[PDB]
Amino acid sequence: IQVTQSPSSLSASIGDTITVACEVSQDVGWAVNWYHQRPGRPPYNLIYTAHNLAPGVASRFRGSRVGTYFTLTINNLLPEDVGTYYCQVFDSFAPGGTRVDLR
Amino acid sequence: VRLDQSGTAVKKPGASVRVSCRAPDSFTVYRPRLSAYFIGEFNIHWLRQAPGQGLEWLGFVNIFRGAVKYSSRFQGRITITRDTSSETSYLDLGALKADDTATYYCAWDKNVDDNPWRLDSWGQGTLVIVSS
Amino acid sequence: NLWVTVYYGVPVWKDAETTLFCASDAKHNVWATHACVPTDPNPQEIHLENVTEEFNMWKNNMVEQMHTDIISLWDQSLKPCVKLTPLCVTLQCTNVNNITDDMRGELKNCSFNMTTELRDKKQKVYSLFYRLDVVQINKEYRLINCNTSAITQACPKVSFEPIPIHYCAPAGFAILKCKDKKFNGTGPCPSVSTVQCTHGIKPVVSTQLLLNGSLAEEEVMIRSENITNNAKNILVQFNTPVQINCTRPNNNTRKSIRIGPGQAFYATGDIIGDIRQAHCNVSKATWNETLGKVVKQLRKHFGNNTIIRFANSSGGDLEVTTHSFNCGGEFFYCNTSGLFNSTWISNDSITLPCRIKQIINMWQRIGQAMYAPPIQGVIRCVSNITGLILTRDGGSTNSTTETFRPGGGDMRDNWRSELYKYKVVKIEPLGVAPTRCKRR
Amino acid sequence: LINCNTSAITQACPKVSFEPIPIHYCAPAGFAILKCKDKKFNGTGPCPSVSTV
Amino acid sequence: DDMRGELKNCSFNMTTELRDKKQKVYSLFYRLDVVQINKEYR
Amino acid sequence: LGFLGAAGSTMGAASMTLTVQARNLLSLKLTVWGIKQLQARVLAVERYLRDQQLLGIWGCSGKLICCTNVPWNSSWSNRNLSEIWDNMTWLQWDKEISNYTQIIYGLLEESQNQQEKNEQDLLAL
Amino acid sequence: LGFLGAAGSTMGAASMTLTVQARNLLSLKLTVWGIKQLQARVLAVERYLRDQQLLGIWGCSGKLICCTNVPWNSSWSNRNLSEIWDNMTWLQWDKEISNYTQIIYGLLEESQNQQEKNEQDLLAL
Amino acid sequence: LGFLGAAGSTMGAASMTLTVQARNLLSLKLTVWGIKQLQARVLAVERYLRDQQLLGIWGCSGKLICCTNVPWNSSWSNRNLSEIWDNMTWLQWDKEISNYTQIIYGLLEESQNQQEKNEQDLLAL
Ligand SMILES: *[C@@H]1O[C@H](CO)[C@@H](O[C@@H]2O[C@H](CO)[C@@H](O[C@@H]3O[C@H](CO)[C@@H](O)[C@H](O[C@H]4O[C@H](CO)[C@@H](O)[C@H](O)[C@@H]4O)[C@@H]3O)[C@H](O)[C@H]2NC(C)=O)[C@H](O)[C@H]1NC(C)=O
Ligand SMILES: *[C@@H]1O[C@H](CO)[C@@H](O[C@@H]2O[C@H](CO)[C@@H](O[C@@H]3O[C@H](CO)[C@@H](O)[C@H](O)[C@@H]3O)[C@H](O)[C@H]2NC(C)=O)[C@H](O)[C@H]1NC(C)=O
Ligand SMILES: *[C@@H]1O[C@H](CO)[C@@H](O[C@@H]2O[C@H](CO)[C@@H](O[C@@H]3O[C@H](CO)[C@@H](O)[C@H](O)[C@@H]3O)[C@H](O)[C@H]2NC(C)=O)[C@H](O)[C@H]1NC(C)=O
Ligand SMILES: *[C@@H]1O[C@H](CO)[C@@H](O[C@@H]2O[C@H](CO)[C@@H](O[C@@H]3O[C@H](CO)[C@@H](O)[C@H](O)[C@@H]3O)[C@H](O)[C@H]2NC(C)=O)[C@H](O)[C@H]1NC(C)=O
Ligand SMILES: *[C@@H]1O[C@H](CO)[C@@H](O[C@@H]2O[C@H](CO)[C@@H](O)[C@H](O)[C@H]2NC(C)=O)[C@H](O)[C@H]1NC(C)=O
Ligand SMILES: *[C@@H]1O[C@H](CO)[C@@H](O[C@@H]2O[C@H](CO)[C@@H](O)[C@H](O)[C@H]2NC(C)=O)[C@H](O)[C@H]1NC(C)=O
Ligand SMILES: *[C@@H]1O[C@H](CO)[C@@H](O[C@@H]2O[C@H](CO)[C@@H](O)[C@H](O)[C@H]2NC(C)=O)[C@H](O)[C@H]1NC(C)=O
Ligand SMILES: *[C@@H]1O[C@H](CO)[C@@H](O[C@@H]2O[C@H](CO)[C@@H](O)[C@H](O)[C@H]2NC(C)=O)[C@H](O)[C@H]1NC(C)=O
Ligand SMILES: *[C@@H]1O[C@H](CO)[C@@H](O[C@@H]2O[C@H](CO)[C@@H](O)[C@H](O)[C@H]2NC(C)=O)[C@H](O)[C@H]1NC(C)=O
Ligand SMILES: *[C@@H]1O[C@H](CO)[C@@H](O[C@@H]2O[C@H](CO)[C@@H](O)[C@H](O)[C@H]2NC(C)=O)[C@H](O)[C@H]1NC(C)=O
Ligand SMILES: *[C@@H]1O[C@H](CO)[C@@H](O[C@@H]2O[C@H](CO)[C@@H](O)[C@H](O)[C@H]2NC(C)=O)[C@H](O)[C@H]1NC(C)=O
Ligand SMILES: *[C@@H]1O[C@H](CO)[C@@H](O[C@@H]2O[C@H](CO)[C@@H](O)[C@H](O)[C@H]2NC(C)=O)[C@H](O)[C@H]1NC(C)=O
Ligand SMILES: *[C@@H]1O[C@H](CO)[C@@H](O[C@@H]2O[C@H](CO)[C@@H](O)[C@H](O)[C@H]2NC(C)=O)[C@H](O)[C@H]1NC(C)=O
Ligand SMILES: *[C@@H]1O[C@H](CO)[C@@H](O)[C@H](O)[C@H]1NC(C)=O
Ligand SMILES: *[C@@H]1O[C@H](CO)[C@@H](O)[C@H](O)[C@H]1NC(C)=O
Ligand SMILES: *[C@@H]1O[C@H](CO)[C@@H](O)[C@H](O)[C@H]1NC(C)=O
Repeated sequence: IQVTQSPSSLSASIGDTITVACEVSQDVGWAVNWYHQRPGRPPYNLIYTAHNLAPGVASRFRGSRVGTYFTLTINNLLPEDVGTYYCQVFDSFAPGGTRVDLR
Repeated sequence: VRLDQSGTAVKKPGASVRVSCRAPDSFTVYRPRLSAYFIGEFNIHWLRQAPGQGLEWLGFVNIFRGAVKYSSRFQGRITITRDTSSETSYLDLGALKADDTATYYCAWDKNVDDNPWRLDSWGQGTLVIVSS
Repeated sequence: NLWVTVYYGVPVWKDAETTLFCASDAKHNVWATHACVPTDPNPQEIHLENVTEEFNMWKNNMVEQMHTDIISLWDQSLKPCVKLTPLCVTLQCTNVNNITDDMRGELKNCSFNMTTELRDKKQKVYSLFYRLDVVQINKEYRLINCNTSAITQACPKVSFEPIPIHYCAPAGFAILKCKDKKFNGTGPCPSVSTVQCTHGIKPVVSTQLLLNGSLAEEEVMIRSENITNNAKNILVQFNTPVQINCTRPNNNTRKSIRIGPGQAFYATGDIIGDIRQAHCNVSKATWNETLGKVVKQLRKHFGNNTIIRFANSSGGDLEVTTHSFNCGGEFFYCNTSGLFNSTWISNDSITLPCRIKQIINMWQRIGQAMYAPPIQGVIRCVSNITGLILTRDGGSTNSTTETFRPGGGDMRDNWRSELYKYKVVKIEPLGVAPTRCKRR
Repeated sequence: LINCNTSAITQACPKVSFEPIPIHYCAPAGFAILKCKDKKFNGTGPCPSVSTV
Repeated sequence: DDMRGELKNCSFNMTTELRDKKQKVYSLFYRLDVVQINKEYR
Repeated sequence: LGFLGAAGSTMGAASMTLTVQARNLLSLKLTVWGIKQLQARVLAVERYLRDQQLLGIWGCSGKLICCTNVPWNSSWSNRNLSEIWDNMTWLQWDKEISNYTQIIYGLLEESQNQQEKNEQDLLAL
Repeated sequence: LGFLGAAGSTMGAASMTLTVQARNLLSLKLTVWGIKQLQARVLAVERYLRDQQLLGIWGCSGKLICCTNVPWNSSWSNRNLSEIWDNMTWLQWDKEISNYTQIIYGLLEESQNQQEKNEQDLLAL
Repeated sequence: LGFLGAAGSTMGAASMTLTVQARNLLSLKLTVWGIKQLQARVLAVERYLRDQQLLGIWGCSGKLICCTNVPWNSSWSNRNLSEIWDNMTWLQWDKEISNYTQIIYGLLEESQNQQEKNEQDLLAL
């Protein structure tokens, strides 16, 4: 199965909200996971099963489905969040990833 | 679960490399029914990240009976095993190419029925570099 | 104007957790069937018309409960058995002697020292050990489990054969059986009938293939969780059995030696006659027919254009990469590579080499390890291959060929096939309804 | 020792008494014990003098 | 000065994995956990 | 018929075969099988007793079907009698009124206690 | 008298002392004695519950002697009433009708169910 | 209110809210906790069942409040009715009757049985 993730990159201020989405080519229920990686650091889990929150992270992160369109919303951006984001489903991984950075 | 990986490795093309991922005090799980410790059903995945590229899933090992499953692209050259006595997992990559250099991560999966392919704990990462 | 009335014994049920008890039909067996309540000669079986109920083989708790059960009986049968710690001694082993080229180096003639019935003396005792049970430190070897876990010998009077056991819910609970012959894993089952309790369930112990067990009715069926999920396994259920004959063509005499006061240990005596290799046979034509039926029923979830290839396991422990099972109180690990070689595209028998192990650690327990005692005489068993535990292999989007391989290990997947058509439910005999009456 | 070549001799605890203390057997609720009060009662057969307990 | 003899470095000959050879093995014990009979303690 | 025979049937048939499916609500060392069986039997007895006590509170003990004194508030359900008793199965009705069960049970309990008190006071004459 | 005192007596004598012997129907670690006692207690409770439920289904719960509405088919026993009530003992009478016992239970259950349905229908108006 | 809410209150308040505590009379390996809990549950069921036995023998099954047909012998308590029902809580009443329970219990059952017999003899006509 193929996963298409958008946008390739985006930029935002401090405290604003952003959204990052990806579409999977099939029906996968809610089996989508969200990963963030700071530069030079090992990626850690934030959203599992596309609507649950991993322990030990802020509650400003959210994720949801609309049909087969999975999205992640960020509110009140704190600029430690600069890094990369990926969505995984099953064995496939989203190519490239989406990099978020301050203005 | 705290995950300790191996060190940075440099290997010439055509050789073989091995990366060790240790997850202490986490292979065994209590079974309150029988009241004894059984080897868990957890999974250990192996991912790689090329310089400036998204992660790629190599394969994973269910450590119960050591069952494995590899990505078909790497099939025939990657072996994945586990040692329950020392609570570690070994990746053995054979006949590396110039593009094989990357940061290799070992990841832990609780293998819960509801959430599929959830990798919670991640190793510090290893630098596998191939050059002539 | 309306009023409320209560009704007792109203046909309402809700899915719920519940402890179930065994019940068999009337020798100490590793499954304590002698403690099972005897079953009635004619189990009650009631059809249910116009009844549609959801089913979920994967969320079923019956499989988990019965797995916990089987574990409990297995441990309990080992508690009153002879401890085998004094075996962890240095073994002076030599190679064994009228042996074919296949079994070269797979049998070791090991002599060593044992504590006798008394203690001031020790005895020199020789025995035969399979190569998979010993590891080098004539040469000095030691048992495979000496630096990890302890060894307890199964008492050589417990029949390891799977005697069918019916799981039965207590009063106030019911079992619903899905009579729909075309029923996949989950979903509604229009043809559902209640029963007092389950049919004959054989707790057959196997990893790669399903032995004996229960067949389908109409045609071979492929049941699984998300077939998109490479991780999730693929249960297969055949419409006709594949008769497999597995045997160990060695005489394999047994020698009972004494290692402690009262406690005795049974070792492998010198084999009388030629030492061949234990093997299994399956009919080539029948196997080809079964595989063709499987691929035809399997193309439905992937498309006719897709190619399907069966390959031997990709690796793991001896008990998963090979076909591991139990026959006549002995353990077999069969190579089974010759059983997966097809490349399906839109009288002869298939011999399978097998190896024998005695240090068994099924359901890996930190600290325990069964030592299977040797069995006198040549041993042979005919079984029905009924299902396969297949696993997919994740492939590229451009690639159009899917590769299936045998899997297993997780015995819950093995056991779900025998309980896929059963659901435990709780009867709620209390209801309220509006009528026009008014109590005086 | 005699049984060491066939058995696993275990010592009875010292303070536990072997003397047979009289005991009573009682059936649970919903059951009765019928005692043959007759003094000429041989092995089997009817007992014309039955008392419950 | 508060650990004068409180901790004892005690070595013995516990058997190795296989029950035939002895291996010299050291450990630490608290003085309240040993009794005299370097010297011999049990 | 038999146990749960009228499960798919409408109200009319089910409301006449209560006894056949109420008859089977109730039918040695410390081994795993033994302890499982003992716990199962005790659980069945406990469930039966809970149901019987609930029946006894509403003053309908010993009766398969009994009438009561509180009316059917349309808030619980607005469906008319005819289609209720000739159109839907028991399971559907239970799923329709499941989340309203506690308050109606309390209503029956209070009404039965009040009726008993009033009957005692009247009998005092 | 006391428990089982009049067992060998007549129907006439025994049919008036039901209570004295019906009253006595209900009257640690995991050792052998403990598990045996627990099993015995739960078995007695289960047996009594079975009997009480069998009383309840025929609408006689809480009644020592209840009257029914099912005719006595003479095929079971054609003996005269006075004969069986003035000469026999209860054991003999039970032995006589042992094989005719499930049928009468079924007839009683159906009769009580029909009577209850008729009572509800009458109480509707 | 709640469980045992009117425990200290007077007769009248308690005699109006019985069912709040009537409904709360009824609410795995072989470890210490398992056997302890199993014994607790079996004992609770047995106690409730003995209570049900005593209620059923008095012909008041399923009724929180039932009346009898035996005189209140003044030898037990010859006190004015109004002061009993307006002064003393149930606890003190029990502490003043506890010596005299068994006899009255027996009287009850006997009367009940006799009544039943008489009723049967009336209904045979
Ligand atoms: C699927 O089901 C079939 C049908 O039951 C089953 O085949 C059976 O396998 C067992 C396994 O050995 C056979 O049992 C043997 O039968 C021979 C002939 O009667 C006996 O001589 C053997 O006796 C040995 O075992 C005894 C156990 O107490 C010892 O006391 C004795 O000394 C011998 O050592 C042994 O009982 C059996 O004959 C067949 N057939 C039938 C009809 O049972 C097959 O094994 C099943 N598939 C599995 C389990 O994978
Ligand atoms: C108990 O004893 C056994 C046997 O001694 C131990 O298994 C052995 O563990 C060693 C650990 O170094 C393995 O050596 C390794 O071999 C691989 C090749 O497979 C090699 O590439 C490595 O560099 C390393 O040398 C050895 O293979 C292995 N043998 C077997 C049969 O398992 C086991 O670890 C011990 N358990 C303990 C100490 O808890
Ligand atoms: C494994 O090796 C042992 C060690 O020999 C074999 O056990 C038996 O050992 C005894 C004494 O060592 C042998 O006795 C001698 O046999 C020779 C030839 O038969 C005879 O000339 C002597 O007088 C003496 O009796 C005995 O032979 C030997 N057993 C056999 C069957 O030869 C054991 O057999 C070996 N295991 C095998 C070969 O599978
Ligand atoms: C454990 O030790 C006892 C004591 O020696 C063994 O019992 C003895 O067994 C031997 C051989 O089985 C018997 O010898 C025979 O005696 C008869 C006379 O009764 C003689 O005619 C025969 O030629 C033969 O020598 C011996 O009688 C017997 N003793 C008793 C008291 O029964 C027992 O077999 C040993 N158990 C083991 C080794 O498992
Ligand atoms: C794939 O697997 C997921 C595992 O959760 C299935 O998703 C569940 O489906 C059931 C329907 O039986 C729903 O009740 C759950 O809410 C779903 N949960 C989640 C997390 O998705 C899904 O149905 C399977 N099939 C497909 C095509 O996705
Ligand atoms: C098993 O059969 C049931 C019955 O049709 C399937 O349930 C429906 O299947 C269709 C076609 O796949 C879907 O469009 C529906 O959405 C399913 N129902 C629900 C409630 O989701 C079920 O999918 C079948 N299982 C498999 C693995 O094919
Ligand atoms: C396997 O070994 C046993 C034991 O020797 C053989 O059984 C003996 O066979 C011979 C003749 O072949 C008889 O004289 C003996 O009476 C048999 N019993 C014993 C105890 O010796 C058996 O024939 C061998 N072969 C098999 C079972 O195929
Ligand atoms: C499995 O099949 C093989 C080959 O068809 C059998 O091996 C032959 O067995 C016969 C009889 O035992 C011997 O005479 C032959 O020498 C064996 N080899 C060959 C090449 O024919 C084997 O016996 C079969 N085993 C079972 C259990 O069916
Ligand atoms: C496995 O064993 C069975 C039973 O011994 C064999 O079935 C026999 O096969 C021969 C030749 O095909 C027939 O003549 C017999 O009538 C069969 N007997 C029975 C009882 O079926 C079978 O051939 C063996 N091999 C395989 C691969 O099944
Ligand atoms: C599955 O079949 C393949 C067939 O190639 C086996 O691969 C060979 O196994 C032998 C066994 O020693 C090795 O010597 C070869 O080097 C292997 N070939 C390759 C390309 O790796 C494989 O072992 C089989 N798997 C099993 C039996 O579990
Ligand atoms: C399982 O069986 C296969 C095939 O019988 C074995 O693969 C053979 O391995 C040898 C030695 O490496 C090669 O010479 C053969 O060419 C291989 N055959 C095939 C078809 O590839 C394999 O080694 C066996 N594995 C085990 C563990 O027994
Ligand atoms: C293997 O499969 C065959 C299929 O025929 C089984 O034989 C049937 O068994 C069922 C139940 O025991 C009977 O109702 C049928 O009458 C049998 N048919 C025939 C033709 O025998 C057999 O029991 C299975 N198990 C084995 C052989 O161990
Ligand atoms: C405890 O005792 C007091 C006084 O003895 C009770 O108070 C009575 O409350 C009722 C309810 O309004 C009044 O009608 C009475 O007049 C009060 N008593 C007096 C003497 O005035 C009280 O109800 C008792 N119970 C509790 C739970 O407090
Ligand atoms: C089954 O038989 C057909 C007949 O030609 C053959 O093409 C196919 O390869 C066979 N499959 C096997 C032997 O797995
Ligand atoms: C099933 O529904 C049909 C609807 O026409 C009805 O006639 C039939 O009686 C129902 N089945 C049962 C067993 O009542
Ligand atoms: C026993 O038989 C005698 C004989 O007449 C009778 O008087 C008596 O009532 C019977 N029953 C008992 C309990 O004595």
